Amino acid sequence: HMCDAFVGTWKLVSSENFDDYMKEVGVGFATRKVAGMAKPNMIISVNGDVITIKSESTFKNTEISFILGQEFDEVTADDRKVKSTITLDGGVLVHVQKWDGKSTTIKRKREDDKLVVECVMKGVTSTRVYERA
Ligand SMILES: CC(C)n1c(S)nnc1COc1ccccc1Cl
Repeated sequence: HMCDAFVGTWKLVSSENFDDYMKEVGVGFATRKVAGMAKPNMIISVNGDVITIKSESTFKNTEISFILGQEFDEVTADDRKVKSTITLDGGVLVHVQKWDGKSTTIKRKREDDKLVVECVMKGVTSTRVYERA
């Protein structure tokens, strides 16, 4: 019942500073422009210890499945090959991605009826708000 309040189908309803986040991550111009248009569906489910997070959009479709605390390989939507570890910290899903000596952290939390995604790369934060689909 760990992540019960995350489970469901969510749709992006607002984004702030995502272009600057993508720049900081190293995403090139054309991907930033096309990716920035996308309004993804995020679909979160849990089966036993395994959490699955799917992102479906006109840009790319991605899927990760993982066990909390256990590192895995992830190919991001912008085609980075990263090593990811996701933990729960005080009710927040904390997702760290490591690649090429770099690191970014994505936090997912429930706030009111929203699922709020905070993406941080060094000094730059983007906030992406999702509501139930
Ligand atoms: C998990 C989080 C960062 N996210 C949310 S929220 N919506 N899409 C993404 C994946 O990241 C993307 C997507 C496209 C291009 C570049 C990146 Cl870095």
